Amino acid sequence: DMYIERAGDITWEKDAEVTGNSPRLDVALDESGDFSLVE
Amino acid sequence: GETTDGVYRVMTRRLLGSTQVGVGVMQEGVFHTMWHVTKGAALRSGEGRLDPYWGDVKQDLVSYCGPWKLDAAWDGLSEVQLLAVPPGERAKNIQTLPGIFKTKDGDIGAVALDYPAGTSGSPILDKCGRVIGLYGNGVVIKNGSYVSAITQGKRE
Ligand SMILES: CS(=O)(=O)c1cccc2cccnc12
Ligand SMILES: CS(=O)(=O)c1cccc2cccnc12
Repeated sequence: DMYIERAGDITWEKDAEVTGNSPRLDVALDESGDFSLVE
Repeated sequence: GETTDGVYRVMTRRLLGSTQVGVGVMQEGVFHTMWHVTKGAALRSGEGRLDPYWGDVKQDLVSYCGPWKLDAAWDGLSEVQLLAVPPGERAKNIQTLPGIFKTKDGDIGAVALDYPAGTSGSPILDKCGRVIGLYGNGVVIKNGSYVSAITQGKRE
């Protein structure tokens, strides 16, 4: 049995931690909604 | 039930203790999450009930109480923020410049950020605070790290 609990407002925060790269990848999406890498 | 707009944790008591299986967005009276989080099961909100209204396994999305409301899109140039809601941890905004998933059907934004599986359904926002998609459906690249699509539905 599932239930929801509020966790916060949806707002942009100035001076949030900036991280993560921006990879450009070739991908395939199957009928089950699963992504895979194409080579 | 709590109808207030905002980000919510999706919990289950079926397994050991109370486990967080995902996250979702409440907006305009509709709850938005990823299909792999709830599989479309009914949701409890206090004394109230949330029933699925629309869902699609291929897009990996589901909406409750009404049709999908989120229609903002990544502009393809600007940085965004993942409003990550990890299990047992406080909501935290993380800024990043999305990459790209290139498919035979067009290109989709992607966020290279690694969080526990129970963070799936956390919203990705633009500078105006608009939800441009949900985090949690992606791939594991050549070194073991996770890259998520910025998954957005369609507002009918
Ligand atoms: C209730 S519905 O027909 O809109 C629906 C759609 C897709 C997936 C679902 C999974 C469970 C329950 N219902 C689901
Ligand atoms: C391989 S996995 O799908 O369990 C997974 C791994 C790392 C990070 C994830 C973030 C969201 C959802 N799932 C994630």
